[PDB]
Amino acid sequence: HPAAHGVLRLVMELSGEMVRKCDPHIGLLHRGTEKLIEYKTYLQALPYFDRLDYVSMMCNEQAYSLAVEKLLNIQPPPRAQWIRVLFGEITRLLNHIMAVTTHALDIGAMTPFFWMFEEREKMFEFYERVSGARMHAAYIRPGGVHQDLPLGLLDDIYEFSKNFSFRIDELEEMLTNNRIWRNRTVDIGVVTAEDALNYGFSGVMLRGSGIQWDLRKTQPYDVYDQVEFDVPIGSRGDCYDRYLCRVEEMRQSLRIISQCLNKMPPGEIKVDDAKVSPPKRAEMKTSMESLIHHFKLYTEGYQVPPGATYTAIEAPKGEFGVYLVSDGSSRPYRCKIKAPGFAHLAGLDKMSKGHMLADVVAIIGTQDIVFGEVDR
Amino acid sequence: LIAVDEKLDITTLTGVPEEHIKTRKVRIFVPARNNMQSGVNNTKKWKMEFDTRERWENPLMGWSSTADPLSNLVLTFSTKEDAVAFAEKNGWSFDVEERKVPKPKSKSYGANFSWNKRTRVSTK
Amino acid sequence: TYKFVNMREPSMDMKSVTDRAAQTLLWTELVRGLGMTLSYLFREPATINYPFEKGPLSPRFRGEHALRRYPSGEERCIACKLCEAVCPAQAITIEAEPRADGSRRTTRYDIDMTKCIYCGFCQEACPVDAIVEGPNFEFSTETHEELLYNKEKLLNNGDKWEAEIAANIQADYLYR
Amino acid sequence: GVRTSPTGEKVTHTGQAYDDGDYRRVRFSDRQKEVNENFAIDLIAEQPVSEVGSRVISCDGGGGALGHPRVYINLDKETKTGTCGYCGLQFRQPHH
Amino acid sequence: LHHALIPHGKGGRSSVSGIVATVFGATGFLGRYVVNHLGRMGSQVIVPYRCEPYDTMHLRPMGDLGQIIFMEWNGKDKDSIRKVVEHSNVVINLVGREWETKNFDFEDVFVKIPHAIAQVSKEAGVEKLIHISHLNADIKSPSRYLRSKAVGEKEVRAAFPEATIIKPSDIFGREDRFLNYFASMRWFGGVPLISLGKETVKQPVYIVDVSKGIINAIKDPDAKGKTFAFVGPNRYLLFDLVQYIFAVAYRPFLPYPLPHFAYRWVGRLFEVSPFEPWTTRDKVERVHMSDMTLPHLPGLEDLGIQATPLELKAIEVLRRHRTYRWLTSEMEDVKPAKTVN
Amino acid sequence: EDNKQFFGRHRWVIYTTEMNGRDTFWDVDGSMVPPEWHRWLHCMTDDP
Amino acid sequence: TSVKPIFSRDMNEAKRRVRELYRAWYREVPNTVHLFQLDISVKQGRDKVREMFMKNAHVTDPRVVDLLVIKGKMELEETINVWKQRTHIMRFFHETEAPRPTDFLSKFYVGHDP
Amino acid sequence: ASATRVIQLLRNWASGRDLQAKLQLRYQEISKRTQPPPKLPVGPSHKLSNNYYCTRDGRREAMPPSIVMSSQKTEKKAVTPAPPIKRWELSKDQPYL
Amino acid sequence: LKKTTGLVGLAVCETPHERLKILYTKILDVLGQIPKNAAYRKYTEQITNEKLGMVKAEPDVKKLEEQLQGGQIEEVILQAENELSLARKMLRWKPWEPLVEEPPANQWKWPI
Amino acid sequence: TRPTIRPRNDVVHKQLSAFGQYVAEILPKYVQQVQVSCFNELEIFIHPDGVIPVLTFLRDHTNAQFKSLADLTAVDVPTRQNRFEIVYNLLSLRFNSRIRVKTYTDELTPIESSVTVYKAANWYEREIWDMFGVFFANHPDLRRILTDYGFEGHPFRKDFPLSGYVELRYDDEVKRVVAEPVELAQEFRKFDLNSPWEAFPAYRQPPE
Ligand SMILES: CCCCCCCCCCCCCCCCC[C@@H](O)O[C@H](CO[C@H](O)CCCCCCCCCCCCCCC)COP(=O)(O)OCC[N+](C)(C)C
Ligand SMILES: CCCCCCCC/C=C\CCCCCCCC(=O)OC[C@H](COP(=O)(O)OCCN)OC(=O)CCCCCCC/C=C\CCCCCCCC
Ligand SMILES: NC(=O)C1=CN([C@@H]2O[C@H](COP(=O)(O)OP(=O)(O)OC[C@H]3O[C@@H](n4cnc5c(N)ncnc54)[C@H](OP(=O)(O)O)[C@@H]3O)[C@@H](O)[C@H]2O)C=CC1
Ligand SMILES: CN(C)C(=N)NC(=N)N
Ligand code: SF4
Ligand code: SF4
Ligand SMILES: [Zn+2]
Repeated sequence: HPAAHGVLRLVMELSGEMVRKCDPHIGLLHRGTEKLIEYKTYLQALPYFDRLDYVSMMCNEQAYSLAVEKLLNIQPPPRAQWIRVLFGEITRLLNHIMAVTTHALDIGAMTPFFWMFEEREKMFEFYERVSGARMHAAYIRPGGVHQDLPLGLLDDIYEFSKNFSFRIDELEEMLTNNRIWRNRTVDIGVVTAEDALNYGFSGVMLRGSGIQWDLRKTQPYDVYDQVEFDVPIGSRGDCYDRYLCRVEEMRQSLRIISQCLNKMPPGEIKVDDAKVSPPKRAEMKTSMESLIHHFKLYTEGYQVPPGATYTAIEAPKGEFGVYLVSDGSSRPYRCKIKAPGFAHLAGLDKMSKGHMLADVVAIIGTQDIVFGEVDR
Repeated sequence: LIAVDEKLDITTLTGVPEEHIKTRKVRIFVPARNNMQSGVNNTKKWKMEFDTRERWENPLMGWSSTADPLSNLVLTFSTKEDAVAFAEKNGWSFDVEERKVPKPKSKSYGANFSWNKRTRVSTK
Repeated sequence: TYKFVNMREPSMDMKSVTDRAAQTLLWTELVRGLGMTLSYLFREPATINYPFEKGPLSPRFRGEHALRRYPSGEERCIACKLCEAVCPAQAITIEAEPRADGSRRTTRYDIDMTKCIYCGFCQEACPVDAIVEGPNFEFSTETHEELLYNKEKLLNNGDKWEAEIAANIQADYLYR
Repeated sequence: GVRTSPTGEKVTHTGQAYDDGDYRRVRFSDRQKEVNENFAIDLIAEQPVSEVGSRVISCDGGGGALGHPRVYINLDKETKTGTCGYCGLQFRQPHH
Repeated sequence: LHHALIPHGKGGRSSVSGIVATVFGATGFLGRYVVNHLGRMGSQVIVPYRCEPYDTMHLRPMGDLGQIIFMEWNGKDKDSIRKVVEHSNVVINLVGREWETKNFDFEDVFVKIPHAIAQVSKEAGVEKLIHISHLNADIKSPSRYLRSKAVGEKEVRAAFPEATIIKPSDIFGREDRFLNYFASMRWFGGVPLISLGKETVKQPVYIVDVSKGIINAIKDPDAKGKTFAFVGPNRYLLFDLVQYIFAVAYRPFLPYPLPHFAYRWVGRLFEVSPFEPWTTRDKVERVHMSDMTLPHLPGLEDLGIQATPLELKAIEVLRRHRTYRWLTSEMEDVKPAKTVN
Repeated sequence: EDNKQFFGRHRWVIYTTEMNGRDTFWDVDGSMVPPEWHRWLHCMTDDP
Repeated sequence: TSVKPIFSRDMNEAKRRVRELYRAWYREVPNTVHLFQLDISVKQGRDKVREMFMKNAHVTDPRVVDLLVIKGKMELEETINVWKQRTHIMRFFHETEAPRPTDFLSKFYVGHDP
Repeated sequence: ASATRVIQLLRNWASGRDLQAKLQLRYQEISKRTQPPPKLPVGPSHKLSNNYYCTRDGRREAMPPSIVMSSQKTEKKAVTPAPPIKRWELSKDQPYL
Repeated sequence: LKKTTGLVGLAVCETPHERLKILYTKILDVLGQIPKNAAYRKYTEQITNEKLGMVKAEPDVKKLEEQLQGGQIEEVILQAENELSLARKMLRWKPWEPLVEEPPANQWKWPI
Repeated sequence: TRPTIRPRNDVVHKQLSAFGQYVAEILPKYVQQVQVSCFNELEIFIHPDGVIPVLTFLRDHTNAQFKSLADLTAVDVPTRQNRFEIVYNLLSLRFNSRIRVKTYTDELTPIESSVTVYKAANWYEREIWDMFGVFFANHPDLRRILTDYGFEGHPFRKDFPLSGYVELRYDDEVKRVVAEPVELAQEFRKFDLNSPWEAFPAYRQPPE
């Protein structure tokens, strides 16, 4: 089905066109990411996270890098942290664009989809410039980032950020006060605060339900404590409120992008520890110890002290978490991936009580499910 | 609330095919130290590996193909008793080799310059 | 800090009541949406004329793989198998032996392009810049078998794209 | 230079050539066998021998950071030329 | 055996069975089944095709990478035949059409082409040749189809003395002619039968059984220069067979006797179609002809295959011809037809 | 090249009518360009 | 003592659960054949159910019996709701597997299998 | 860009915003594709003295988790995982949309 | 007084202080059936007496919310109800008894 | 200033230790061990039958309002007698904190389902069952969630091969997808990566 987001067998019990029960069948995109991570090294497990939520790639990479760095008891350099935050907010803009435009497409509107996907094309150009791949950069790595920014990336990002608020305003002009969209998305899939908390909803779901909670504000990571932004809060907990929250999150991400561009510091882009991050090419080709460390890091990898950690970040779709268990070897012993969409899709059945088929499509859109991260 | 005298058997629950349950003779052992290195950190924990099966050459690209699902499966156990218990409760056959721990050696630098013994070295 | 997205109650003065009633009857916001769509119609399209126009790329772009050579013509690879050991998808198979002149070269070097994830770890782990991810990205095929490259195919690709690969390496290597 | 097998099939630089009675030659019918003409061993043999007046020399493959890791060749053996094995380049002390 | 022809693996999709087979006319019913069986074994298969490459797309998923190779050949081109049979130790011949076209006739597709394939196969030194003939291959049959079949069988035996000649009775399956031809007479009102079909006896053979017999004939060491007759387990009168076909299809059955000359005229009318004809005069003759009994020839039970009865597999074919009313009806609902034993 | 066009359409190519042995009057591929002009067209650099 | 049982405690009640599950499967083969448009007979389906039940006849641990009947009930409820397709129901029959010989001479002929 | 004066006014009044002020297409305002060579910094640990890896070993400072209480081995005030979080202050930039 | 609490499904309570006093009194009554030496009883009774003192001392709602440091009054009431349910369940569970059973020999060892 | 080494939080460590002592005192019947990792992550190891009491306490207690179930997973450790290790991650929004609760079980011993405490536990325990084989006693609907219909065996167990036992393909003879024993074109190349030299002496296990 076009409205199934690719792979979703929703077994619906309709009585006419009302919905009696929804039984989401998932696993059609289950590959075995956790088993493969168990069988792969720490460096080789990064692209797996890069492909979990294939709409927030830098966010997944940042979560994995934070987990591994916490286990390694190291600290990325400030410039690397600032680049991480900047590209995380760029990825948040990408993800919110995708979510809003896909929801509007499911409802029936497509012109904002095309406009904001042209914008997504520009942001993918930024991704390809910084890393070399349009979608799966594999740029954020444990211990910092891979390479430094090119000598025009900041200027081009500034130009894009300067010419994007008009695009957001154009998107709002088509849906925000439109009566058809308001009828489609108002008082649809209302979820109470206590129900959201118990079912484990996170991020935009909680904010729409009214919960004043944001990971970036409550448990800051990287340099998120060094930037100022506002957290949108809903009042009614419906699709329209969640859409407004996502648009305001786009605007606040523009704020954070401007702050990062103004406050970017100089220095290195990875931890100055050749036993964790590989040395530069010149050092590798001239220094014996650097060559040894490069060889060992790219063949065996870096050991991680034994222990279990659970780190979570405010990914654009909610709380994205990694529970990593290491036994002192160079490859992870266990890696559980808490995707934000898993609990939301579990709670899809509750939200679709008394609604119709179109309302169920709208509820799926407002839940913003990516089945790559749902199935893992 | 039942007794625990009876042996445990999970073959009917693991889902392994009867062929790979009956015709498999795993090996329990502490891995031999890699003779190319003097480190002994890999001779601490017991291993459990399966018997080697047929490997042929792919008609195209000449790659090494296999038909044994458990070819790469190697389990790590803290002790021989744990390894044996796991093998018994999973129903495979097992062959257990005891650990080979080096015996103490009496080293003395003064013996390299013995007055009359043959241990005297001719060079340094 | 937090902000309320939707907590603004409407006014109730007669002027605003009449304005809202006129909006309800005369579809003002619908006409506004029509005007926005008409403006986008009268704007200029952002479509390039492929294949006569190609989208922008970067010197760091990672596309079709290749094996490079020294200026003397000798192969760069020394069969160190770092790319094979670091490949996340295990798409590289390497088999080597001493050459007739005693050089440490490769006899088998296979990349399964249907198994590669195009991540660039092989070119970053290469100590002699032998394996590279070249700029070519239009190498689609009608059959599966042709996407299983070997040493001869990769050397041919390197010879064909040597100039552009060298230019990209020159432009990017200072960041590495 | 590409050499021809007794069955007319081009031979690669690694000595690969299907046997006359090998069925796998059927894949090349109506198609071509991918063989590169340039041979690295032939080219490096065609390369000359550098002659420097020092017992120890350094080779990095040329270009600086764009070459291979730098190694040192000891040109004390006068009966043969010291060969940097990363790039296969020969060096030798002047006999004159 | 060559080092590359030694069998390996556990007989799977990625195994090596040591069989390199060129399957002529593989773009058909028996051709597709045989190619699928060879690919399932894990053999090297060469499929010479003269049609559009689109019509040969269904053969791609039947083998692993590098196992199915498609080459273009012409029927009257010994150079192309040699090109496609140069590197194979098994050659399978299934070429044949039930109608005569403007360029190819029964003589051409059943005598000249099989003889050329056998002759070129001997020149290339192939170890095994399998050739498909018909059970009712009579030198003086009323059907030119069977006449040319017998002539070509003799020519193939003369050209390649070490051949295995399979003589199936009649193939029924999903893509078959037999059951589909009998069940497609719903449109033309009633069902015309010659002498009400009380004089014709047939024992059809299952397509999977024929394919497995062809496969085992390759692997059988002592079937080098033999002749096999593939027949089903039960012999049916034509009237009872058609009645059972219509009962399984759940369609009204109205059989009426049509005189032989009128049926011949009708077959003459239907063969004027430039496309594949619905029926021909020779098709009518073959339908009317009874299946000959050849007890001296070996069969499926001798090769090692148990014959599959019609009743078990009659619902795979005829379920498509039903309507929505009877689509969900089970196989056990219709009683088996009376046999002649 | 025409710098007055927006970025992306400021450089274009008209393919040859005959390359090697293929009559490319209509069927034109995106990879017919040599590597250097490929780089220039894809804008990895600025100097042709 | 002190060992937590999954269900039914002793072996007699576990056998009762097995019989209940067998009855439930037995009264479902005609519906499975009708709904999925299978080419098999109802008798063949009942025989296959009997075979799949009998391949665990050596189990003597009540907890293993309870887990087996739990999994069987899960598979039964997957079939009734038509969550499975014809593909899985026919996967129960191995209709395309090549006959692997079990005699020593043939196994020696074919390959290195034990 | 390149548009007729009539079309510019038509779009501007139809859209309600000055489109030429913030165009959605790039016209020579982007960075040049060819840039001067860069020089990345070295880092904090590229010193030639007073730099022993023992004093900057992040991995080796990790310790096994502290055992607060194990079963194997006044009036205390009840405690909490952390002091209660403070109420969020309403935004001053845009308190209400 | 306030129109909305800002949380979906959290209705405004017109009688905060009476409901808080009743809930805390019920909780204290439940805790009287728990053994004196039980560690659970002392802590929750202490925190309830600390919280019950504030409501009986400050009639202003906003200052009461500020001093309780538990969010809005409706959230405090919900927490009190959850605590009452938990106290009843604990009286049913009786978790002040000694440990049920020590783990196996080396159960929590890591790495292993 | 040691830019390479991550900073440490003694204050948060002390707070977590105090709260661990508090919960251990409150629930001595089930809580067996309390640990605080060096990166400030409180961890509680309890008896398997205490799941419902401990989780209900940590969810509804006034001083511990862990109203959000962050995650629920399991870890397979074949050497241990109770191989499966059920892990609950809880988040307290009121106190802005996180906690972890770990229980142990094996293939046959059931663990009481926590769906009556957290609703996400429904799908989380379905996933745990489908991946490891741990059966949860009182569950509204327990069945496979991620694996294929009719899939045999539990994939995430450490004794389960990476490539599985069967593969899928389309067989034209039967006009349907068929399942056949796995047969890889290229075998997965297992790499022995562990170095024979001890890395971290701090974690050295005593030779007894
Ligand atoms: C009721 C009667 C039927 C009504 C419905 C049918 C009506 C048909 C009317 C005629 C249709 C005109 C079709 C011809 C258009 C050809 C255009 C030309 O470009 O064809 C090229 C040449 O193609 C072939 O050489 C010929 C195409 C068909 C030419 C006409 C065929 C005969 C027409 C009359 C047939 C009989 C008509 C009556 C019976 C229908 C193909 O270009 P192509 O390579 O792809 O493009 C490459 C990509 N580019 C654009 C970037 C370069
Ligand atoms: C010739 C063709 C003209 C084409 C006109 C094009 C108009 C613009 C085209 C875009 C419109 C297409 C999409 C419209 C779909 C939605 C339109 C719509 O909803 O209108 C209905 C909307 C009410 O719906 P809701 O407000 O959503 O109700 C729920 C409230 N919560 O309003 C209407 O009912 C429209 C009714 C027409 C208004 C008539 C007013 C005129 C009355 C005064 C006339 C007086 C005459 C007699 C007095 C004489 C005195 C001397
Ligand atoms: N099915 C039956 O009724 C029975 C058939 N047989 C025999 O078994 C064999 C296979 O039968 P079946 O599958 O039903 O027949 P098909 O008509 O379905 O298949 C014939 C095949 O031969 C090819 N072919 C036909 N004419 C020529 C030609 N002039 N030159 C080259 N290739 C040609 C066709 O390819 P393309 O599409 O490219 O033309 C096709 O792949 C035949 O020899 C037949 O006589 C025996 C007993 C019963
Ligand atoms: C594949 N993804 C992510 C979709 N949203 N797909 C869709 N058809 N809407
Ligand atoms: S790009 Fe990555 S996946 Fe592809 S061959 Fe290189 S290392 Fe392997
Ligand atoms: S990393 Fe480079 S030198 Fe080493 S084996 Fe790979 S291509 Fe050859
Ligand atoms: Zn050199």
